[PDB]
Amino acid sequence: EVQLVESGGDLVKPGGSLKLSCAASGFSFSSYGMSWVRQTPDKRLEWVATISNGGGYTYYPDSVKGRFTISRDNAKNTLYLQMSSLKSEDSAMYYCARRERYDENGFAYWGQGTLVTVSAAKTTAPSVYPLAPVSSVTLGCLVKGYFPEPVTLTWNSGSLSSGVHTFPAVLQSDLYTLSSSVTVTSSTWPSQSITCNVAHPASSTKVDKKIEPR
Amino acid sequence: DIVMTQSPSSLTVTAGEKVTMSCTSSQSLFNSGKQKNYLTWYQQKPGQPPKVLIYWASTRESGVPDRFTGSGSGTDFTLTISSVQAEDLAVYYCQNDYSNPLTFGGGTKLELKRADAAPTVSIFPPSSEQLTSGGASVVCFLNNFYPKDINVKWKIDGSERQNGVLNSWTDQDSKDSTYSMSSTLTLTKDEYERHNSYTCEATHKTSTSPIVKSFNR
Repeated sequence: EVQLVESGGDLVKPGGSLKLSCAASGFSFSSYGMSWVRQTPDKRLEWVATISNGGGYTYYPDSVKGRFTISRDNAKNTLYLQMSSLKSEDSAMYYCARRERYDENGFAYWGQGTLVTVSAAKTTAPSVYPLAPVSSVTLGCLVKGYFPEPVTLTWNSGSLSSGVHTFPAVLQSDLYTLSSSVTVTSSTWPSQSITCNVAHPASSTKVDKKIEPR
Repeated sequence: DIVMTQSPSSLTVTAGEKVTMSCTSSQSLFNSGKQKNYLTWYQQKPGQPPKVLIYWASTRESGVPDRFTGSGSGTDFTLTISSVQAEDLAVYYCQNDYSNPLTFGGGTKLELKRADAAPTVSIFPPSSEQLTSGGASVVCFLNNFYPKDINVKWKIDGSERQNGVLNSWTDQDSKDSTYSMSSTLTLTKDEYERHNSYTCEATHKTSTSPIVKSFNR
């Protein structure tokens, strides 16, 4: 399969540096131009850089010129983006993409992306709170004050997926809050346990929070 | 920079209908030597990266169903779906691939039409565990409603509170085409304790009267 895999995303302080890489497999890497494209938090797409198949020619929009450098190592099938003087504005999911031959160009076979968070806030574990109510009942789970993204949240270790809503995290005062609801029939809870399984990789936190009545 | 502007930002569609999306560049994307317009269309389905759909304005990539047709030249391009399917719900982006800086349009998001549905509202007082942090969050879930436009007011003892509210919305549910919203009201334990009545109310077009969920301590 032609495949591109981005790596290197992390939380970095403003003014800092970070090097991203993109491992290419399944095609002859030196025959193609390559690019980085980022998708910002509000879902806009921005071209970040392009490099010719040999590495001689590099192009950058003014927002990034002088701060980012794209380079490639054609013997090791790897593309790089060296970022320095990072700004809050550079927080985004970064993707590398192949520029197609036969003059098609464009951006193709995008990887799954790597997440870059540029911020002064430090890694903070979430506090997870059960939301119990004092045919169906809606229970919930509040995951408050974590940093950075992501957190993973499932109900009953994934067994419960119908009737579930997890709301996208929003940044309040440099900390994120996320919540999820699950609606089950009244015969289910409270006899059967409903547990909210939260994981925050950056602080190495895992919580299975049971939603009790009392 | 060539500015790419797409129209409309979002479009409600019924399945089986023809939909046309427009994309306008500020300068021509046509290359006279090569007799091609260098305009690419991308489709981004939720949770996944964009995929190239059509390039050189009208040539489809492999695997793209031919119900998609790209058209136009110069500065105005259209993407048409002859009969839109549920699997086509996505954001569609056009892109200037002609001159650097390479630029993207802002996207046209497709949403599926369904019958209006009123929200199921649920309110939750602060969990005791949270009370210990010195904080108190009251949560209201407004679930499974349609259309998406909705307004949420919090009242504490009948008076409106605008500060400390954090709302988050889901994208259209692929299982029933509905939307959901979460509204959280955070206060210090101190202020929470000196009030008795917490109200979350919503205005949505399924009702002349506000949907209200309240609890009294």
